[PDB]
Amino acid sequence: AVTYEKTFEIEIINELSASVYNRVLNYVLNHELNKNDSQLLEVNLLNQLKLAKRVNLFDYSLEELQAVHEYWRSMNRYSKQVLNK
Amino acid sequence: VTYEKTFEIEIINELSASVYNRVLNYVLNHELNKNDSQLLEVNLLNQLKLAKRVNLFDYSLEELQAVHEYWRSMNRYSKQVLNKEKV
Amino acid sequence: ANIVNFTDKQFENRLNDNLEELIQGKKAVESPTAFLLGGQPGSGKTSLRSAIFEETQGNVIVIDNDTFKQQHPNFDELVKLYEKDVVKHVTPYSNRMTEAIISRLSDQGYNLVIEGTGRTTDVPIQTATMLQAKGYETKMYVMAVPKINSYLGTIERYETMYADDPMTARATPKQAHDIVVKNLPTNLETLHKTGLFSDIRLYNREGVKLYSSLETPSISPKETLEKELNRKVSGKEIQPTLERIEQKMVLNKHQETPEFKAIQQKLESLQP
Amino acid sequence: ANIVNFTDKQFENRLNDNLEELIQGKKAVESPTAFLLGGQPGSGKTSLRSAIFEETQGNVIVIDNDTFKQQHPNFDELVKLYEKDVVKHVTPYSNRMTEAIISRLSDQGYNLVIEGTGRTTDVPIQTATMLQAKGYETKMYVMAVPKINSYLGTIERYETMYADDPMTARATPKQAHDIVVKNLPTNLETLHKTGLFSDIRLYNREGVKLYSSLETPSISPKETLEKELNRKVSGKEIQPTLERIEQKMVLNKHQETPEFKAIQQKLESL
Repeated sequence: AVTYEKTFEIEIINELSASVYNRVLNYVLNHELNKNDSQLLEVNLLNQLKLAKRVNLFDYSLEELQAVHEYWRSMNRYSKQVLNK
Repeated sequence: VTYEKTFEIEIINELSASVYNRVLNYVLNHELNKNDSQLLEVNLLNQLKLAKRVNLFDYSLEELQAVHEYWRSMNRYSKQVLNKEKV
Repeated sequence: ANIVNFTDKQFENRLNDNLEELIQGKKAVESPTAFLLGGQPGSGKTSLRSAIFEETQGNVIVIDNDTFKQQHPNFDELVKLYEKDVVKHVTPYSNRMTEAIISRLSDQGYNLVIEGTGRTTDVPIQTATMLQAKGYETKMYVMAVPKINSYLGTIERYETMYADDPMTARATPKQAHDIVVKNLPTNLETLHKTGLFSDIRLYNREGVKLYSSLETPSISPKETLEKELNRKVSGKEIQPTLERIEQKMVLNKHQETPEFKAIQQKLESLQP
Repeated sequence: ANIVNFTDKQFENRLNDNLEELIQGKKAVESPTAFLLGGQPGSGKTSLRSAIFEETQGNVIVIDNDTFKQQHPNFDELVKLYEKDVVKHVTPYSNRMTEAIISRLSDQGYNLVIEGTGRTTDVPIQTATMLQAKGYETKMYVMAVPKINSYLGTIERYETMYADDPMTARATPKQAHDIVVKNLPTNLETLHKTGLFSDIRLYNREGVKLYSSLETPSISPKETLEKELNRKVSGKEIQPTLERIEQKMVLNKHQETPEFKAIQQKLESL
């Protein structure tokens, strides 16, 4: 009970979000930041991404999926600026 | 503290309130379950709450400029996701 | 039905979220302290927040009326309807929310920072009196900044906000700035006389404590503030600010304005 | 060796975060089930994930090897040295991480979904056998999509990823797509004969079940899959996709490619 257009959006989201999340996780870990310290810019960002990823994309409308896709495009851009001072 | 950082912080606080309030208003107006992180707009609200827990007075100027960009991007993003109509 | 109004339920739900947001990471204490801020628009009062955050070791809640204006349930509609003059229409809501928050938080006993300009003596007197009745020690920290620097501050602020969002940026009417500059010195002496504040301090843009009634109880805050407000600023000092303003106004395509023409004229005269 | 290598501590820190993320909202069960996926690149295996998420009422963890590649501890340095050819350097890490996660999660009993193409039979047989030894029931859900539609899908996926990030976007070799298309039918019959899978299913992009070995035990998955793979797609059905891809390629400035030119002709030929 799904559409190709939405499942295609989900596939792209899954690949993009992985890339963005990994970039932030990698920095937090190679930098020995306390993952339990939300005051740190990078950890706070990591926690926001964790919250964003916990969702079930199969329960979103096409419009919502396109929004999630833009969310990750925006975080892809943002994470690059935050990590690469 | 420097005037440069202080000014950056003043701008961040004004912009973040604008973005957060837009999201809060939408969530409340649409009677969305604030405890349901699956709802796209509520998930965003919760991320914004997380963003606001930080102490900007502990950040370097570079970190503040990054925070400032964060709010610019969420300003842009929120305007897009807040799609549903109604009072 | 008048979009300017809102239900008590709408107010309540917003009040609840505000309290949840504000108390996050803070804790009420046995003997709370409240810091009433003062200073004209553009004077950089956020610097005062920094000093107080340090003094309270981070256990303080900042209450800022402006952060609730766009929280009005019908802010968007009011913005299209009243546009540029929308602020006066959401102030009833923000004033009501600000007082509700102060009331609820002071009932508990959290340390508080109350944003203000010090335009009047009565508002802080009533606020401090109410707080003391709830067991609070009440202080007053004020920015002491040359009127030229604060005025320029209001411009840089507007243009910077405009760059982030043309629809969210709102200029500080000059009267809003000038009236405070005019009232403050005398108002501070009047406040000093009440003895309500355990300490009244003046801080410059750099965070330097210029005066403290606690340290010199026989010295009025008036003269010290007037001296800084009227201090003549050199070509330098403001140059960096003028440059930052120019950069933003060029970006915002606001060159065709008296402000801009004045900024460039000044900058040109400051060249080697 | 050297930078392409990493310490056990770096591996561990990443494994722990991966596990933390994957188990969120999930719970181990008494009789766990593992769903091995199959289908050529571009077929749209995400549709299988939807069907399985539904079947397990959401209590299932998806293990996708690709999501760990950019997690290599020294990814940044590796990229500066190899840029677009960095993939081969981090695959070993991803492979090890994937096996570590499957091992840990299967030890605990979580229902699992294992991303795969079914290009070979040895991999799924090996996985299924290992899992059954841990008390798992094993199924194999596979996409049955016309080769022309999946091929166009690999192109659209690439162009879309390119639009998102020109840096990391990389096309799917048509050879990799064609090799799966060619071997999958025969491979499923081979897997059918092992009896390792309680049910082998074929699905289309809308999540419609087209075949089930559990339901038709004597019917091989082979012929049904071949029929779909070779089905002639009408211009009416394909035109929309062609135009959508065409427009994305123009935006990406990819008109000077055999792919774009072929889409133009196949399109103007309508």
